[PDB]
Amino acid sequence: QLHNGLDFSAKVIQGSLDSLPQEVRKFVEGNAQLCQPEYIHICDGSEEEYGRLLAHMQEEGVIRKLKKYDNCWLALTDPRDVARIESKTVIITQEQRDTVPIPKSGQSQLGRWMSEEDFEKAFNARFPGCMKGRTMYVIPFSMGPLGSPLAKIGIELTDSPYVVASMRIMTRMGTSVLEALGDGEFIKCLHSVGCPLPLKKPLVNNWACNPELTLIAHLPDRREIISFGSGYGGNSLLGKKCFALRIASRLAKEEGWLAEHMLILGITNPEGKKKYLAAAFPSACGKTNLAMMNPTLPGWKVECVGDDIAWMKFDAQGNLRAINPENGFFGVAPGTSVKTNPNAIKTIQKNTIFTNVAETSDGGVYWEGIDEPLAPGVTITSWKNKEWRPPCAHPNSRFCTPASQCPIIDPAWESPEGVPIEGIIFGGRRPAGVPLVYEALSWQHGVFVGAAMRSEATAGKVIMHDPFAMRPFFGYNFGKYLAHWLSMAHRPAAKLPKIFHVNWFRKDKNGKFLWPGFGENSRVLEWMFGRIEGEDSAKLTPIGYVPKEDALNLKGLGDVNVEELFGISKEFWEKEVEEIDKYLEDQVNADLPYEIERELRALKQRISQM
Ligand SMILES: O=C(O)c1ncccc1S
Ligand SMILES: [Cl-]
Ligand SMILES: [Mn+2]
Ligand SMILES: [Mn+2]
Ligand code: NA
Repeated sequence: QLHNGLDFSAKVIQGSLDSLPQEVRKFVEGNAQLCQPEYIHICDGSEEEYGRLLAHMQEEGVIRKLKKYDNCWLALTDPRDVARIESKTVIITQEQRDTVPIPKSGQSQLGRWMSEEDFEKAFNARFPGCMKGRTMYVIPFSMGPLGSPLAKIGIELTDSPYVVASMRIMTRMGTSVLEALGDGEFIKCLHSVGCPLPLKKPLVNNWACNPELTLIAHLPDRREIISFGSGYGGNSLLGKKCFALRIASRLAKEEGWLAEHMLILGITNPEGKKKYLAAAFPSACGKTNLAMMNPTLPGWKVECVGDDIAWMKFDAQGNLRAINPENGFFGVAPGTSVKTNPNAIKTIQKNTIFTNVAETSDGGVYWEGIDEPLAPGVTITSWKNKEWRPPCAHPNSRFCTPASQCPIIDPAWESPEGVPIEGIIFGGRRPAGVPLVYEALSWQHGVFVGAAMRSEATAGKVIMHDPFAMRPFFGYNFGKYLAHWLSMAHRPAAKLPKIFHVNWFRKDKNGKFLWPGFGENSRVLEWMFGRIEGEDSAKLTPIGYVPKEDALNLKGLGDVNVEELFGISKEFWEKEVEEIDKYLEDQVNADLPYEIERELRALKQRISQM
C-alpha cells in the first residue's frame, strides 16, 4: 500500500479484522470504505456485549427499561417507520420473469422486480457515507441450530444497536458462528438507517430512519440483501423475512428443499404418540396462537418448534425434516392475551424487547386485546408517548423474545436433523363457505389448496389471495415455486405429508362464530392426527375430505352446529372456483403449471355434479 490502503484496522473497537475469514473481512472492509463508519464492532454474542449495548441505547434515549419486569425494554419509533413496506421491497435478477410471473391483464401482486441497473443507481444514491459518525456492527449469525446441516450463515452489517440486540434474540449470533463458518459461503446482509452524522434532518423519537429513501433489496444471484432507511422489524432484522424466506426460497429451489412461511408444532395425544405439523397462515392470522396452543382436550399436549418460518428438506429416508431457522419470536403484540395465548404471555415476561406498545405507569406493557384489567390508579402512555384512556399500541407493534423461554418449547426445537413433518396445514379467515377443516385428495390437490388460499383482511371487508401465505415473501416466480412443490411427488422415496386446510372464522347468518376456537382448535388437530394414522374418520366431498359425522370430539362444547360448520354450497363453490381461476390466470399466466390447472378443472367438475 502507498498510504493506509483500505485497511480499517485502526477503527476496530471489538474483535480483529485479522481473525475474520478472508471473505468476511473483504465484505466488512469494502462496506466500511463505502459507508464510512467511525468504528467497526465485531459482535461476539456475549451477555456482556448485550447488556452494555442495551445500557448505551438507554443513555441515548433510544430505549426505556420496563421496570415491572426482569430485563425488558421498550422502543418507540418514528411513526413513519412502523412496518414492512411492500412497495419498497424488491428483488433484483437479470430477467424479471425469474422473480415474478408476467401477469396477463393487471399488475403483479406476487413480487416486485427491479433491474440491476436501476438498483445500482438507487444504491449509489443511498449508501456512500451513510454510516458517518456511527459504529458499523458486524453480526455473524446462523439461521438454524448452530452446525445443523440445514442451517445457513449470514453476516449483517448495521449501524443500529437496536438491530444488533434484536438479532441476538432472533438468530444465533457471535463468535461461535464465525468459528463454525470458517471459509464457507454466507449471505451478505447490509443495513443502514440512512442517517449519517451530523444529522441532515430531524431525529424523531430518538429513532433514526430515512423514510423517503427506504429500500429493501434482495440479490439472490449475488447472495446479498441490501436494506436502507428503515430500522424496523422485517426491514432491518435481515435474517427473518429477507434471508429466511426470500433468499432462502431461491436457495431451496436450487437445492431441492423448501423455505416456507410456516409454524411448526409437536402434538402428543393422550396415549403419548407424537407428531409434527407445519402450518401456513397469512401474517394477519394466529400462527403464534396455534404454535403455542393450550389444548382443551384432556391428555393432549402441543409444543412449539417455531411460530413463523420453516426450512424443510426430505432426508435420505424420505421423511420431510423441518427446522425453525429462528432463535426467538418476533410476534405481533396486539391481541395477545391470557385467553388467546397464555404461553406467549409467559414467554415475554423476561429478557424481551417490545416495540411500539403502550406503557403502564407501573412500567408494564399494554395493547389492544390484552384483556387484562388495570389495577386502581394505573394509567397509560400510548406508543406515541402521550397519556391514553380506554389505539394505545401500534397495530404492528411487537414483542421480540427468546424462543428458549417458551414454557412449551419443543424438546427437539433445536435438534440439528430437524423434526419429521407428517401434515402440512393451510388456512385463512373465511366468514362464509369454507368448512372448519378439510383434507386434500392428493399431493397435487394439496398444492392447489395452497395456491388457492384466500383470507379476509383486517378492516367493509376484502377477501384477498395469499398463496401458501407467501404473497409478500416469494423469492422467485410463483409459477416456478408451484412447479417446485409439485416436483416433490417424483422425488424417489419421499413420504409426502398429508395436506389440510383450516378456517376458524366461519360465521352464521348473524355474524356469530360457528366454532369457539382458541384451545378448542385442538379438536381439529386431533382429527388430523387420526387421519395421518389411517383412521376411517373422513367423508368425501367435492372439496376434499371432511370429518364424518361424530368424528370430531365435541365433548365439552355443547351443541356445535356441525351441519352449518361443514356445509358445502354449490353456489358458493362455483363462485369460489371462478375467482381462483381468474386469479391464477392473471397472476401466474404462462407459468401456471399443468397440474394446477388440472386440479382447478377437476374441482370445477366435482362441483358441477352437485
Ligand atoms: O382467524 C381465522 O379464523 C383463521 N382460521 C384459520 C387460518 C387462519 C385464520 S386468520
Ligand atoms: Cl415488521
Ligand atoms: Mn410471518
Ligand atoms: Mn407430476
Ligand atoms: Na424512541
